[PDB]
Amino acid sequence: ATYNVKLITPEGEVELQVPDDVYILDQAEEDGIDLPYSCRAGSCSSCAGKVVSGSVDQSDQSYLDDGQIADGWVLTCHAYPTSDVVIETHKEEELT
Amino acid sequence: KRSKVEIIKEKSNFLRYPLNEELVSEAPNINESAVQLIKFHGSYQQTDRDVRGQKNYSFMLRTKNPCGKVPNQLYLAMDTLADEFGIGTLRLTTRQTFQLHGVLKKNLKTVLSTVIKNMGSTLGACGDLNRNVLAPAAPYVKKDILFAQQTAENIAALLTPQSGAYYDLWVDGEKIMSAEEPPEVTKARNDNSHGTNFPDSPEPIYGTQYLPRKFKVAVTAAGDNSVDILTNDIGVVVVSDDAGEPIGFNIYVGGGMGRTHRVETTFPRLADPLGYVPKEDILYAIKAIVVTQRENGRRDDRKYSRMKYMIDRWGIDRFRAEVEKYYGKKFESFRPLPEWQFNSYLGWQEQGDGKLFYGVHVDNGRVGGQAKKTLREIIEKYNLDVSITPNQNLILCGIDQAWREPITTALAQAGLLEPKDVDPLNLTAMACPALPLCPLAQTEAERGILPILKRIRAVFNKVGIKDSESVVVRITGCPNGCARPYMAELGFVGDGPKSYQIWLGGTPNQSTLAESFMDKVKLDDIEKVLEPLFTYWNGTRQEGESFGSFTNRTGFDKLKEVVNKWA
Ligand code: SRM
Ligand code: SF4
Ligand code: FES
Ligand SMILES: [Mg+2]
Repeated sequence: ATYNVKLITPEGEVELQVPDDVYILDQAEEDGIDLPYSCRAGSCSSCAGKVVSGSVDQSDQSYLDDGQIADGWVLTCHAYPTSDVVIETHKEEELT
Repeated sequence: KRSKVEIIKEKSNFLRYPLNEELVSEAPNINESAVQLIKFHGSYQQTDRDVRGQKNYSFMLRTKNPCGKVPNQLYLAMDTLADEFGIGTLRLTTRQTFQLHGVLKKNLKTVLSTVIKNMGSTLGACGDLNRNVLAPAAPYVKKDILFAQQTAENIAALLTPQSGAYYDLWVDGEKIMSAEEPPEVTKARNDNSHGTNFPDSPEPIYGTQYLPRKFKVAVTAAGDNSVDILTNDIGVVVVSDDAGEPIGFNIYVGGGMGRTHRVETTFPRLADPLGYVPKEDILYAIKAIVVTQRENGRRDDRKYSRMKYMIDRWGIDRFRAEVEKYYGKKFESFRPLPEWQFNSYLGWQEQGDGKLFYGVHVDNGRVGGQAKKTLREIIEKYNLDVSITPNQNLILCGIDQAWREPITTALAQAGLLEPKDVDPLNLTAMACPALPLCPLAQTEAERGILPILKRIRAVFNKVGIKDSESVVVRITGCPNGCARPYMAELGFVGDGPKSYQIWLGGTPNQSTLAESFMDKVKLDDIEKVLEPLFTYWNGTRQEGESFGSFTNRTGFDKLKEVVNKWA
């Protein structure tokens, strides 16, 4: 399944199509869309975003606790879309 | 500001709590504090990343084996343990230790106590602690080789945690029989002449907070760079007299591989020559250096905690002066050394005492299947002690001449070949484990390197490069650098799901630091880069010039132009 992934960046709304077996960060970069990262292993806050609608499979991640995932935070390097999803990116500072 | 790990250390009662309670809970995993603490006891919780939508927890253990020396009894235990409690393999490492992957939490105590009780230890194999101390792996009886090895063993001993949490957790505080440490070590450890120690602490050297991060030392004899000395926090080199009698040591400081992609403030670094000390001083100088790091290394942000950063920030002269305050005297001038040479120690060689050794080439250090079974039969039948090399190889030590044929035969039946029968690219290649059990991996390394080597040989053939020719290829799944890819003639460093950052400029003797050449080269595309580089090397190198020397001489501008111009 491929989902509509709308990224709310400080620069604009970019809308991309991401497979449910492809990390959001990975697909974004493959298009030409510059997103923040460092470790790309779900172990930090570099790629942090907010889920504002839809769902993701980020069960590979390890940084965020259960409370923080319940609040809709996402590590975009380690997150598979499971629906159409809106994400506000560049939220590391907010977190953090 | 202090990192989360500093607080976990602070509140652990010298690495006991809450690891103690977590080890006995019904969960298959342990909590975040315990995850961090158990590293100090030489174990890492891991999950198998090949199984998705479900976390399969397991623990990896890593041994401590100064100089890579492994007694027969320990080898047999580790081999049995891998089959009974692990996933059937042993993993030889770039620091001369074993790792055993795949151990369930419920069996973890059984396995560490077995190691403890069969002449082994995993204490401080991980953690903010001194790591395995490297030395020449070859069992030569030559005086200065022997002296390198004894020196490495004393340093490991000097920097071993003293708090007792280790035996407390794993063998219920039992006394475990070990050979006595040389009086030299005890005496250096206890010296507080220069305010190095916390004499009221359960950890007189480490204190409550241990070190800011891992700390790595390598020891060698002049000329032998099997240890990749320049990548270490301390490099120690035996200096002899003309008659071969050790007189002192040259010391380098401040090397390290770890870096992070897009964080240009992190970088690999070569260790600087610091100075020379007479032989009796060595453990004093080493502590002085460790204490300087203990006291000054950053504890706010773990990316900048390694000693290489404080040396980059301070400069070597200010660093030296600080170290001398704890050594209580001045370093002498670093003494000139010969050129470094890489030594694999592979094949049939003489110890110098009438016996032979044989270096077993093992791709990636992975010992499994028939090869594992055959090595254990040989090692058991002949009661061999063994040694692990910093290139993830295994040396069979102490072999009678009359056993050469029977051993060679048994190894060949298992497909463990002599170097003449291995592609030279394999002999000098390394890869880290990466996927599936590394939590930090971005891509494959161990599981993809061998098809990459075959691809590189195919490029050589296509270009018309002879099959005896080679380059050092090292691959990691992420930029932490565990296979030391920043020293390679050709490094691939994982930087996306199937892409690598290519590094060039390392040399065959690991005397030079590679530089980032191109980013995000897709696995499928590697020949588009390689074929033109190796065409230009073959076409213009000087007679017998290695690819790394050629690289550094011609420079990146011309190299990128040759690559550009191919596409
Ligand atoms: C097994 C080994 C690679 C190999 O193929 O042999 C290894 C494998 C791991 N290394 Fe390493 N490192 C291994 C030597 C290296 C070396 C090479 C060396 O020491 O000469 C380096 C570069 C030198 C250096 O430290 O700069 C190295 C740099 C790291 C780093 C980055 C450290 C840093 O300060 O930036 C980490 C990550 C960390 O510590 O945060 C890391 C962490 C790891 C972990 C434990 C991942 C983790 O943190 O959970 C590895 C587990 C992989 C797995 O599934 O088994 N490993 N690691 C080598 C184990 C050596 C040992 O017995 O102690
Ligand atoms: S270099 Fe990265 S991927 Fe490889 S073992 Fe080390 S931490 Fe894991
Ligand atoms: S980049 Fe470190 S968590 Fe995604
Ligand atoms: Mg090898």
